[PDB]
Amino acid sequence: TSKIALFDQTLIASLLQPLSLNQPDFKAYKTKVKLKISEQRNETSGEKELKFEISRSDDFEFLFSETLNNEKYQILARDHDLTVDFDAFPKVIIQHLLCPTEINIILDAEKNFCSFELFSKTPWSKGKIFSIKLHAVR
Amino acid sequence: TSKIALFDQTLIASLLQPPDFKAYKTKVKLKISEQRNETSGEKELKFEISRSDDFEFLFSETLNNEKYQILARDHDLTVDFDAFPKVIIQHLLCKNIPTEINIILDAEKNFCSFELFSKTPWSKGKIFSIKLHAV
Repeated sequence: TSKIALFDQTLIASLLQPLSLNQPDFKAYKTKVKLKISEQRNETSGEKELKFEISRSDDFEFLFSETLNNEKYQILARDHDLTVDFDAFPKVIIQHLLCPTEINIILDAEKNFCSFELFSKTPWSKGKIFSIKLHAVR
Repeated sequence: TSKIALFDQTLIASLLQPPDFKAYKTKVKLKISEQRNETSGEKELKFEISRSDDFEFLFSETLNNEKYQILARDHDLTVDFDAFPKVIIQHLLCKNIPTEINIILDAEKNFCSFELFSKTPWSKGKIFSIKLHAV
């Protein structure tokens, strides 16, 4: 309705997850993941929201999302030293990184949440852009 | 004697100092060298900052592998101790005669933070910061 799709593509990501509840060591696989980025209006406040949704074509049980408003974004920008404002944020990652880039998806052992992480390698670092905690769509 | 110069250039830096900061663009000489610690024999990386006009402006820090590991941990560096100087010299300090250098002074000028940046479309792009001490 108010929802505007900004990005909807299948990406190659590394999916990481603990071996079990008691074994925190990760197992890692390269998997194809659908990433959807959209903007929408919060129904109670009318303010702009940025929604991130991750799914898989094979695994219907794999559904994670997070909606960011300007306040939530400021926390993210603060934690990852982002300079870009809330409105410019989606445009930059879409035009410069999502279109060398690495995506990591780290699952909870209970699969209640997953950390969506984006990287742009430098000659001296992994070049982490940001990580977003996405929650299971339940 | 054991000292080997890896870098010796005049760079443009922003000198910041305190309650709030005042900032000026200043020319600073940066010297990077490798040397042998006299007591241990281990390799050391030395960073020295000076100015031609201000003789009182003298700051240095010597990093060994252990000290470097702390720096790499604090700034998510992937490059090893031996490759570190080459990477910064060849990719970031080569273009300075989107690289920016900040030098942040102590109010008492006992120490200064030497910070290196490579701007990205989403961030300032801090590479690292080294606390240098007054010589």
